[PDB]
Amino acid sequence: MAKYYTRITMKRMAQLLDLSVDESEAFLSNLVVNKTIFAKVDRLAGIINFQRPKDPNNLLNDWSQKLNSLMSLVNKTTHLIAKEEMIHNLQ
Amino acid sequence: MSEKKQPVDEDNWDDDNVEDDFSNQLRAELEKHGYKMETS
Amino acid sequence: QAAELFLDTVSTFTSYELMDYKTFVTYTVYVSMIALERPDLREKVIKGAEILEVLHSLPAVRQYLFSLYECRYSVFFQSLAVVEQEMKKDWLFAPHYRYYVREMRIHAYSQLLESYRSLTLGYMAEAFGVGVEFIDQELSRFIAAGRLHCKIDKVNEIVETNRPDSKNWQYQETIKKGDLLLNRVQKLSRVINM
Amino acid sequence: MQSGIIHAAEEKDWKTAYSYFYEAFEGYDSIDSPKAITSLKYMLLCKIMLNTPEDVQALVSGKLALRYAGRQTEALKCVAQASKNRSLADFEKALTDYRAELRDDPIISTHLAKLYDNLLEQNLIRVIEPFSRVQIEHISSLIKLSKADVERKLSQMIL
Repeated sequence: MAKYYTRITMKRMAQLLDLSVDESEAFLSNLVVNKTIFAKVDRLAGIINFQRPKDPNNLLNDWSQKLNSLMSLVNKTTHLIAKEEMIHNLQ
Repeated sequence: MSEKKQPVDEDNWDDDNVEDDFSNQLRAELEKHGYKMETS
Repeated sequence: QAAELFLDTVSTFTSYELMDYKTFVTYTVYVSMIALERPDLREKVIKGAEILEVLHSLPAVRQYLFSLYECRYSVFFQSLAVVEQEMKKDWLFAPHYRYYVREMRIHAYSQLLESYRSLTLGYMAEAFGVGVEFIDQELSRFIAAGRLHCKIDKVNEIVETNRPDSKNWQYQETIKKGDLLLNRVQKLSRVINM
Repeated sequence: MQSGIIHAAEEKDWKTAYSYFYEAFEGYDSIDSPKAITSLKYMLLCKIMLNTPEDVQALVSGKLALRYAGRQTEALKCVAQASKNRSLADFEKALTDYRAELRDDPIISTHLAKLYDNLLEQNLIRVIEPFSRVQIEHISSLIKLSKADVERKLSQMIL
């Protein structure tokens, strides 16, 4: 169920879970007995917010994006010289 | 360096602020407040 | 300071100043609850071995002491009124009779409010005296004093909650100590700087 | 028996209290018939309090306790069953059924308080109900359905 979706409907998730909506709370109690985690669902809006469970500081999100975006840029530059050399090969 | 110039122009405190808040009030003395609830 | 120094309930002997050990206990319960936090109140007075026999003699003292811990708001408000008459009549307790009653009312209002972020004034009336207006007027005056740490609402008739010290008032707590702390250095530097 | 009452009251150890109560009942047997039932009730209460409710039925079944077996023995048996079932309603039904047994011992009232705390996990699932499906209140009307006076047990816990 996890996934990267955000506003998928909880009633639809109950239908995807193949259990009755009326008894869904008991059926989702089975999820609680599984104790897989609490990815987060807003029943008040009838939507399963299955994107992130318990939000920590997003320190890694900037760090990983910064490390990758920079690393891709050197990788682009390192490959760039070879291609520039190839045009110079015919020039 | 005394300024001067402007002469021409708990034990007895701390609770003074609290006392001032209900000095006008507390006519009920709390017991009347209970009686008012009883009438309510 | 008295509630801390009345810790000698075990050995008051039969001091002449005390009319009886029973009077010393009535003062110690009255004084401690105003200045004692709920963890101390259960540990020292609610679970107090010596105090329990003495409150066995006095039904009113027992109900008043027990009601705040039991969260019996309706009984304690009536009991507090009985205490007010005794406090005014008593010598050495009459000067602060007003402070004791209002401070207790502020402590009572803080206790039920701490549990619920949203409280209908009708619910507060059920817990305490029936009239909604009388709880509302005390709520507004206490809120104005900075006591009751909450924001009242009208028409919706729901009382909300105020920010925690750890959550964001930590910044305020650093600034409040800082303003006096910084102010001192500004005056001090000038004296040597000349 | 008095060693049992003081040891039981401390609540630090109930196992020793049971041993004293049984020694008191054993002495009370024959020589003091009225006194023995009171010790018998206490030793049974100790088993419910020690979190081993199953043994309560076995002790009443034993020949030594058969002579004094009666309605008083039944009340302790149902209370032990309620704690094993971990149901507050079952404990409440037992309390309602035998008023006479309820008057002597208030330690069972402390067990009901542990039982409301036992249902805290159900409140965690009811609180988890928004994570699942929030219904009615999820803090008061929803928890175990039942009375709306359930609120205040939570408020006492919140403080």
